[PDB]
Order: sequence, then structure tokens, then C-alpha cells
Amino acid sequence: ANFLKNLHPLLRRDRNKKDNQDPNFALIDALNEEMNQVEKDAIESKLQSSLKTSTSEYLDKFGDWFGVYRKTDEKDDVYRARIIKYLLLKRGTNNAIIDAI
Amino acid sequence: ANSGTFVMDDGRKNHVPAYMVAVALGGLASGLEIGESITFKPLRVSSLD
Repeated sequence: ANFLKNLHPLLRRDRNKKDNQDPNFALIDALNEEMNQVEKDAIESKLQSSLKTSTSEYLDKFGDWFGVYRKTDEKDDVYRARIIKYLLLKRGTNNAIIDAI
Repeated sequence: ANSGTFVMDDGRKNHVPAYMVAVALGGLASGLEIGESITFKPLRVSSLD
């Protein structure tokens, strides 16, 4: 969101008093809105690259890498908890069998 | 004699009577040097009735 900063210095950055319908300010604010929205989306994208904070599609990618597939109507929190539990399954003892049952 | 519309920089179309045109001639003549004349000079008016 450095679009106004790196813009050509002579162009106006502010809607001109002489005309409320200044098309230059309209175009500039439009482009600035898209720049800031893309920056927002890029900042929020970090949550998809972590198992802790991943959501639907990327969480399904993680579960496909771990081997665990989403059930019918299975939300993200319970699904990630199920993946984490599936990785940490004790096996080979009475307590493990009792928990599995 | 003439009256016409002056398009203000603010965007209002000032359709005004003839004494505002006289105000424009007087403002033109005040800027002109002593001895000169407003004859054949432009008036910067958008339209006339």
C-alpha cells in the first residue's frame, strides 16, 4: 500500500477542492483500493501456510499429506485436532487398545 | 446589451443578466494599461442569449 508514495510526484494525491467529481482522484482511489485489498489478502495468506491456522482447502491439503481425510460436515478445528491426534497415537499396549475401542 | 451564461470554475452555470457582463468588461478594462481599449478583446464567456 505504497501506491501513492511511489506514484509520480506531480500527480495529485488529494481530491481537488475546485471539483467534487474529480476523475483523477476517483481513478487513484480505485487503484489504491485494489492495492490495499491485495496487501490485506497477502497478509492474511500466512494463516494458510501453517497447520495451526489453516482453513478448509489448505487444511484438506495438509490432511491429504498426513493421510487423514475430512468427514461429512467436519469443521476445521475438530479436523486439525483429529490429524494431530492421529499423528500422536500410542500403539502396542492395553491402554492404547482401550482408547481405540 | 448582451447577457449570457458564464461557466463558473465551481461548475455552476451562471445564467446571469447583462450587468454581470458589464462587471466582466470592467474587470477586463481595469487590468488593461492606460490608453488601451476593450475593443476586439475576448470576453471569456461560454454563451450569450
